[PDB]
Amino acid sequence: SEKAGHQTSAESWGTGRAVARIPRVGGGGTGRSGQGAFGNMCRGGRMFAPTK
Amino acid sequence: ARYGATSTNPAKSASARGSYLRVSFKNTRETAQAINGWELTKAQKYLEQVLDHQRAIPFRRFNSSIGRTAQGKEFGVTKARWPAKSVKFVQGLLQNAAANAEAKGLDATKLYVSHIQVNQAPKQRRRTYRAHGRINKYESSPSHIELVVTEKEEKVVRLTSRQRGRIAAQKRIAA
Amino acid sequence: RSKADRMAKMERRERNRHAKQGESDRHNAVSLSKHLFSGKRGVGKTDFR
Amino acid sequence: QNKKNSITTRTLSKKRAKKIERNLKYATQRKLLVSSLTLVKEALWSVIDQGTTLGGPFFP
Amino acid sequence: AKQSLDVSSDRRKARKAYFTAPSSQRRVLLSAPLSKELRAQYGIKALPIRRDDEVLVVRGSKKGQEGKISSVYRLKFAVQVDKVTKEKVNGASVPINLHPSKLVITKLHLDKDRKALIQRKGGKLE
RNA sequence: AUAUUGGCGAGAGACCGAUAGCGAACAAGUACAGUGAUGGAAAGAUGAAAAGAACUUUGAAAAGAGAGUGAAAAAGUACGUGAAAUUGUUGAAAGGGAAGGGCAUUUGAUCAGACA
RNA sequence: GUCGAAUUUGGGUAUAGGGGCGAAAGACUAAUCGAACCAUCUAGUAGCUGGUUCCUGCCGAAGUUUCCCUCAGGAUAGCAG
RNA sequence: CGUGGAGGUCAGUGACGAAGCCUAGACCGUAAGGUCGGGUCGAACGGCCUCUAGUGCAGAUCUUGGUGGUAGUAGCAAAUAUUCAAAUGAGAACUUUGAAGACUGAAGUGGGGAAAGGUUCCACGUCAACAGCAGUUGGACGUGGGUUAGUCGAUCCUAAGA
Ligand SMILES: [Mg+2]
Ligand SMILES: [Mg+2]
Ligand SMILES: [Mg+2]
Ligand SMILES: [Mg+2]
Ligand SMILES: [Mg+2]
Ligand SMILES: [Mg+2]
Ligand SMILES: [Mg+2]
Ligand SMILES: [Mg+2]
Ligand SMILES: [Mg+2]
Ligand SMILES: [Mg+2]
Ligand SMILES: [Mg+2]
Ligand SMILES: [Mg+2]
Ligand SMILES: [Mg+2]
Ligand SMILES: [Mg+2]
Ligand SMILES: [Mg+2]
Ligand SMILES: [Mg+2]
Ligand SMILES: [Mg+2]
Ligand SMILES: [Mg+2]
Repeated sequence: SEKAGHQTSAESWGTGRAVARIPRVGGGGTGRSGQGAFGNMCRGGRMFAPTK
Repeated sequence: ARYGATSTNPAKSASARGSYLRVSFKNTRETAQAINGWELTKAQKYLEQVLDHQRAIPFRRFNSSIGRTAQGKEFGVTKARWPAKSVKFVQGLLQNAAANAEAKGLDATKLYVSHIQVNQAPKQRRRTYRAHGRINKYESSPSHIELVVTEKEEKVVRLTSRQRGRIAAQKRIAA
Repeated sequence: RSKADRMAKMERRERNRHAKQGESDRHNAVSLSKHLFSGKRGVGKTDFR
Repeated sequence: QNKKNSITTRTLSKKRAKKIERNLKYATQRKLLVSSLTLVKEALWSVIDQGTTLGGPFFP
Repeated sequence: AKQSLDVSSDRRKARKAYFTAPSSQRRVLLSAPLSKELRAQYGIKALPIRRDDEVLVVRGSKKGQEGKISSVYRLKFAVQVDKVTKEKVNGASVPINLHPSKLVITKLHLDKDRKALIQRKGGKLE
């Protein structure tokens, strides 16, 4: 699916935050918040060069 | 079933176990090691004396920043304690093992703790709230305990031709 | 009745190990807190004392 | 050793013992070639498988 | 090999249809073959199983046993015979779940609808 | 004649195989969070059949030991298999302010081939 | 410090983001203000930093030349196939 | 050299045990790797000729999950304070009653309400989890009971406003 791994509202926390600069899920109150996103090395993210 | 170690000739042995016991793993290991190899009745009397604070359990591995006592001189150590909860759990398992041996018909006066083993049960995970709105773990480390008591019960040499000749010559020289 | 009671008691064990106050205790923790992992403290106003 | 009849960690499972017995039967064949409730229910099933005159013409 | 475009060879679809089949479809799915004598008598091979017919077990550990169908448990895809049980020490008896394809019907429960079904399948009763 | 990532009904694949594939294979847009717009998880596998361990015994009890069911309990509703990190017990060994590695041999333990 | 008024305060109501409100501190506007929060365009943009997954055999370099006015960014000659 | 899938072939391997995993055992390759034995396991899988790709990890303050040393360590030291006997109970520093010592000191640690919460109120039963010790106790768990208006409010009126 062309939308796989992209239906996520996430943003990077910036440099110098003692964590990796991968975009992270916002919001709160759930285990999803703060997890990495959008990257091919991230669980639940988008694969590298998706098949067409 | 499936103990860490079993006894050959199981008709002269008895076993007891307790799983997911909410007691300190480190203190329980120290108590079990203090009891390992002893006679059953002597071990039970020793545990009663430990509860009465007449003797102590020597702490050998999990013993950083522990106070010093004179009751460790019996075992040649400086650090010993009196873990009441661990002693009570081990006493319960010893009593169960003695009951199992009596039901099997074994002689109670010849029983000795031939095996005792403490393992880490899955941890109980409470959590605590800390400053600046933090959440930190607060975990109990439960123990799996098992023990087995047992009744106490009471070369071709090839030589070279030279060696054979030397032995034959010595035999001829002697009587 | 006893069989159903044993089934419920066996089912309860995982939430008991997680130390839930009951079936209604479903608090969820985030993976990371941004106010704890968003710190670059200059010479000026801080976020906590 | 159990056929011939301290503390050890060497144990034999019943599954492996049954498999060894089965394989030994196979090898021996090659060498040669080269309930109270039931009883109660059965018993019950097998078991189940002038005159007199009182009073008279009046109302007591 | 199939030839129609309306039939599917998809394993996933076949398994889903089998496991979600309603009660009326499970009645047809739980069909049992007739015995040699009943086959010679009626001219038919298999019928859906029902409650008051006698069967013979031809497969499994209970092979050779006979009895009357105690129930047709369509929810668990099984039939229960009154004489085929498992006994415990405390007097408990648990029915053995048998599949009708592993049985053989030795005496049909006959009624008006049963005779109509046999005749429309091509039967020659009596 | 053309379009069709919505709806209804079908058939398929050199596609993915539970951290993959839709966020969701499961009471998933659920639980939970936010005043709100919105954000949004984790989570599949006993066994062919619950036959899910009757009964005795120790324990206040959870449970243990016998016994029993089952092909198997090295399948006990923590349930197919059951790796690593990390841990316990047993046995062997080394250790005077790190350990680990390479070349060579001694010692202890252990082991294959060739046995006409 | 102040403590009977430019006083303290509940509720209702009005003002909304290139806007409000400000006894003016670029203060405050839901722990967010040198530009509130939410979703989308969007996998926005790299002068830069970090990383980039099996083996063996054989061959194997480059700061040395001319130029775009000079930095930057490019062309060209040389060395290796 | 190795991995997922595809066409062909070995009428290939397999419940007398496929795949996987463990192994103080054995062999072949310079190596990538390949092969055999033993244990565990329980249903699928491989050699060769070719086709194909989401095909090989030690690093990215990498992602998700799990686990150590620290460590039985830091700590559980604000709000003056507890003690005796009996009962209950397997178990009592913490439950109940009695006996004592104290405290809030009417701007209360008292008696009611507004916002908010939604059954937390009360009875019976009851301890696996929670009450950072304990627990026979509880705002916990299980089953129920309980809120009665012509006069108290809403309902009606209008205020800034909508
Ligand atoms: Mg994905
Ligand atoms: Mg200290
Ligand atoms: Mg707070
Ligand atoms: Mg998923
Ligand atoms: Mg398992
Ligand atoms: Mg390990
Ligand atoms: Mg195998
Ligand atoms: Mg890749
Ligand atoms: Mg890694
Ligand atoms: Mg590297
Ligand atoms: Mg890291
Ligand atoms: Mg301390
Ligand atoms: Mg105090
Ligand atoms: Mg005072
Ligand atoms: Mg006073
Ligand atoms: Mg507590
Ligand atoms: Mg109350
Ligand atoms: Mg209640």
